[PDB]
Amino acid sequence: VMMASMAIGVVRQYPTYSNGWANIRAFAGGCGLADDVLVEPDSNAGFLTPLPGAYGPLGPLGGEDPQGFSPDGVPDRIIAEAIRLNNPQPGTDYDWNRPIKLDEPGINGSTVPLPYGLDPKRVPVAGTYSTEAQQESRLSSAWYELPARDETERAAHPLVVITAAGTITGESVANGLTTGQTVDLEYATRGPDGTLVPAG
Repeated sequence: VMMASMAIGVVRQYPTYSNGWANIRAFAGGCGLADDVLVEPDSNAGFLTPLPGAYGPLGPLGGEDPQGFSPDGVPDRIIAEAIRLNNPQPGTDYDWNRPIKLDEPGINGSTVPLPYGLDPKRVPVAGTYSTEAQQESRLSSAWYELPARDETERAAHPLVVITAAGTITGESVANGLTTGQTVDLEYATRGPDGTLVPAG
């Protein structure tokens, strides 16, 4: 049971990091998790550019009909990848003790502290948190573009990331399919005469 429990992980996790693949790679001069863990040096690089215009109420992520999505709807001092408590804790971050609403609304009239070092003067956050008027909300962005087809960047960019908070559904490994609110993204293609069709 033990042998087949540790011999199935090496097969299910191949490639990527496994306890028996790192040791084999160690003969070739490879690290452990320091190789199979990608890090983002500048966390505000990318941020695909929308093509169209006529977007007044919110940024180009509010789309044409943002109903219920306000630039300043975010609860009290939420932080990155942690639960902010009232009393302190041993190894907290700097985000545990910061002003609730930073001044100088950046690009979207928002005064919300952004995580990961995303400068608010370039990142248009738009959430749904109302203390009094709980109306039903939905959002649709302005067809953010996507890079080229040469696949030389598609091999090195194996992700499209959206920084989000709230109670997202997602799907993890330690918990499985978690339920919540739909936040997914839909892609498109240029099938008809210069027109994107939403499918997928």
